Amino acid sequence: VRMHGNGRGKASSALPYRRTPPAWLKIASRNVVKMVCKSSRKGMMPSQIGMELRDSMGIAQVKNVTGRKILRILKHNGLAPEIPEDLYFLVKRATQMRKHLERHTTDRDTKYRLILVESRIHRLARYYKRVKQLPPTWKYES
Amino acid sequence: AKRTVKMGVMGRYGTRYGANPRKRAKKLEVSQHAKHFCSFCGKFAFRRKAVGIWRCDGCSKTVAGGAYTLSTPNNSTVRSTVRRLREL
Amino acid sequence: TMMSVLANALRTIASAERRGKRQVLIRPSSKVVVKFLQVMQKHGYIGEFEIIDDHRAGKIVVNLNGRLNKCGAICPRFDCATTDYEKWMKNILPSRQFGFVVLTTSLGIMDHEEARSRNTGGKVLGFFY
Amino acid sequence: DTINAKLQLVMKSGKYVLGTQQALTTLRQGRSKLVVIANNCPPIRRAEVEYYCTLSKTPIHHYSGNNLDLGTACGKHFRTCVLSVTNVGDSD
Amino acid sequence: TKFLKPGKVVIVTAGRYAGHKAVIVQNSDVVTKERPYGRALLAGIKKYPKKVVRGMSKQTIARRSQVGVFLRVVNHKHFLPTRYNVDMSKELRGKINVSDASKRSRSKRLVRHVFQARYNAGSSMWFFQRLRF
RNA sequence: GCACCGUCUAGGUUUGGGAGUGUCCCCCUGUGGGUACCCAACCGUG
RNA sequence: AAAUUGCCAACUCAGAACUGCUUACGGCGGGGAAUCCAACUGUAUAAUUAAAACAUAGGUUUGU
RNA sequence: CAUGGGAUAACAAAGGAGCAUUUUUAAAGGUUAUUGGAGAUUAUGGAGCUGUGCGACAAAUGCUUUCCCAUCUCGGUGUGGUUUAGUCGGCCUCUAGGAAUGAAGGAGGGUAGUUCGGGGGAGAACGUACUGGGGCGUCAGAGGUGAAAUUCUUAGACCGCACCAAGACGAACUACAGCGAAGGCAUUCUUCAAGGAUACCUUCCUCAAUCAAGAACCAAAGUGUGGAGAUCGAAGAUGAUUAGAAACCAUUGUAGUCCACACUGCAAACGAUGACACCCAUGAAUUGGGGAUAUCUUUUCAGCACGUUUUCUGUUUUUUACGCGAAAGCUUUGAGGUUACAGUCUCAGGGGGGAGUACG
Ligand SMILES: [K+]
Ligand SMILES: [K+]
Ligand SMILES: [Mg+2]
Ligand SMILES: [Mg+2]
Ligand SMILES: [Mg+2]
Ligand SMILES: [Mg+2]
Ligand SMILES: [Mg+2]
Ligand SMILES: [Mg+2]
Ligand SMILES: [Mg+2]
Ligand SMILES: [Mg+2]
Ligand SMILES: [Mg+2]
Ligand SMILES: [Mg+2]
Ligand SMILES: [Mg+2]
Ligand SMILES: [Mg+2]
Ligand SMILES: [Mg+2]
Ligand code: NA
Repeated sequence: VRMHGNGRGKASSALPYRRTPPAWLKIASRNVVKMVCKSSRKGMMPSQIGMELRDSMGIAQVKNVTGRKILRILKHNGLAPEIPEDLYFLVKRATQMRKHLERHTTDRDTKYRLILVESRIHRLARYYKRVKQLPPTWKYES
Repeated sequence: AKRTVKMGVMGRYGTRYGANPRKRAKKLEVSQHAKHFCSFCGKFAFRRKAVGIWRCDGCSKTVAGGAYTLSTPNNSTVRSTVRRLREL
Repeated sequence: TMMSVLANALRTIASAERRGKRQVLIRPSSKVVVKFLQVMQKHGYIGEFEIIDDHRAGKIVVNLNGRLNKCGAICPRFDCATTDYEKWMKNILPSRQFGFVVLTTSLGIMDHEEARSRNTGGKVLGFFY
Repeated sequence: DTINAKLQLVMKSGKYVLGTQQALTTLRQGRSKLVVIANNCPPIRRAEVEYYCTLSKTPIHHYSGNNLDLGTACGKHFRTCVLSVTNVGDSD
Repeated sequence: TKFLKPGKVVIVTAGRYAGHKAVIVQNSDVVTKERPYGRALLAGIKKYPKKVVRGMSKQTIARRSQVGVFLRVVNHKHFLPTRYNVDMSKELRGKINVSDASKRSRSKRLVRHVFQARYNAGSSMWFFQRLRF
């Protein structure tokens, strides 16, 4: 929306003031942890896991039930993604564009989008290197 | 270190054929001596062996191609056209 | 990107006072903003204000009596020794008889008259009159 | 692509083997659960692997990319013509 | 899975008997120090019966219809499994032995007799067709 | 004008008539064999 | 810390001291500032002309 | 340089599973004082080092757990609400795990309408028209202009019909409309990456704003190499018009115009208005996505589509409030909120010329 563009979208989710899980939610904390851990083992990113629980099990917030975030639960079980989830998606974005630009060399719009995606990667990767979620000497390669 | 500033493989010619003819021949020389991607075997191993003959170092497949590049733009257009006419 | 919450808050109050509004909503809130508001409220330039909790940077609703001609923040927070009070009063206050310069001292956030009486310097936050 | 996500998951947690010869070895045993073949594969080798898969009742997937693309989707720096996952590793 | 069953017809792809059709008698998917590879005991056609046409004597038909047989243990990588089968009875498989030389020769004679009877019965006719390549 | 020279077809659509039995051992499965035609009429043309 | 012990070959390249020159075999570019031609390498009047001539990459026409 | 204060800040560290109970007791084991100094020797114990028990405490997260197998009306309270109560359980292996500010009307990802759009790329087909050709007719002019002529024309022009070819282009619909970073982008179908907006009780946790140096894109003209060349058309030519006319007008006409690749990077590349962020009065609208609840169509991309009313987020706007301005004018789209002068960053200017010249 904002970074690398003129978009000024405000679309987002508004978390509630009342954090207590509803009285009708009878799922225990341990069973939720097994759910997220088995959903990650099924191959879902933390965002996909949360949407699955939200839409099917009635678990609005995993943190409000188990006291822990979904990524934190995966880290405790060692299931956390090696590369952070968003950096993974941007890298997948850049790869898919580059595959497209191999065949369409005249697609200058996708070339312009590619520069933004990579110039975004080199700040996200700088952040993860400074925060040590990524190894030092981690470089994005075209 | 870099051994020439502007002329690369054309440095073999000294000073004796002109900047622009050397420039025009440079691109085709660099293309014709480069390793080209092989759609078979997925390796960058296609080398030219005489004009229009390209042999892959990986799978040893020999292809009839362009004079100084493996595939000409006209060839890609013709391949797409023939595929589309086959699907019609 | 918002860089100074205090400057944003003081700008919003000054606009509301110029328009003659009875109440103004301030967002986001901060400890410095609330401390500044309490200083103005102490001297009677604003009425009661209410801090609304939203589990984030909160909001403040300030009731406005029409006594506040102008309030504003001074950026950057210039250092002010006890000998520099007269310089700042000359530069930014309308008169030597009224108006206040707000300081961040090690003794807390206070007006320049109080800071002078405590023999303490600090950084200038803003002004109101 | 769904197969790319499944392959990434198998690399993360499951067990797999790369190369045509090791894939054939896993097929001769009762160990292979899925065989992925690049569209680059030589036709006779692809026919042989498909025949082994049919005899062993093993699911066979034809990857949309070439061996370079399959190697990249596996997270590898080399090319693979045939992939054989021995343990799905909770994938599917 | 596990299609390398006894009785399954295979085609040998390596060695002197490359291209010759064989039958799996004993399959061995467990490796040992002596044979560190997946292997199988193959009963194979060393010499396919020749084509016989109408108008030849009984003697020459009998001569041309003889089946040659080899019995060796072959690495899994050196033969190609097929979907064709020759039925190997449990007793017949239990009789075939490659432990000793005399047992090996007796087993070869037994396999030759069984294959000759199979050819006479007109069964598994694909197995007795020579592969052309 | 009637004859004769002067006629046969893959395959496709489709009429009329059947005729061997899904069937025969294996030794459940699985395996190995064997059968699922003829004719007509229109396309079609080797 | 075999980061050690023994043997052994071929040539060189430096540095140092001393001591000399009668500058002393053969072999082995003189250099610089410009002008006119031809771009260049080539070829070419065997027996008076080697060039600025011819050729040459390039460039353009014509016929088909 | 010393010392006092700790509000505002700076530096450093971490990235949170990448982490960390005390006290009694006894017993078991394995180069110190003091013996009167000084020189050996010894052994004895302290004290620590482990492990075996023992007593008293805690503990920010329940082991009287968890998981894995197996057998099966009464009180209290208020002037009616509240826990009951009337209308399975017993065994067999392990077990360190739940204590972590919140998720910014800051950023980034996710999923969905297989959403929205002259957004981009690719491919195909379509449409008339201009031009040029013949086929079929016709016969004397046609074209062009203030008027003419250069020009074409019995050799059949012009005109008419149905056709072709080729290259452009995509009318009307087309709007104070949409998309795009800007330059720019209009036929249909099939495709390839995208992008935004919206929706979300999805994920994450300051990752941001703006920028010397540095990099990428960029209309038309121009340059190079290939192709194309229908139309129009710099240079040129000719006919007009003029005192002259190297122009405007007419007929032409080369380079160009179109495509591919590579250069060029100088526009009134304009909103003559840098980017990000906050407040900001009124009325009609408009584009896209969502909430809630009068009309039309309704045998399949259809539990549809549009449309009414209200609301909302995001976009391009319009008419008429402060305030500002030298004025023209701007005004939630600022040029307002500035001498009552301070949100952040950045670029540029300092009378006119010489001159965007000389030199490097
Ligand atoms: K000469
Ligand atoms: K946030
Ligand atoms: Mg930015
Ligand atoms: Mg010369
Ligand atoms: Mg020479
Ligand atoms: Mg005519
Ligand atoms: Mg149209
Ligand atoms: Mg141009
Ligand atoms: Mg050009
Ligand atoms: Mg040329
Ligand atoms: Mg013209
Ligand atoms: Mg300029
Ligand atoms: Mg400008
Ligand atoms: Mg829109
Ligand atoms: Mg307005
Ligand atoms: Na010459």
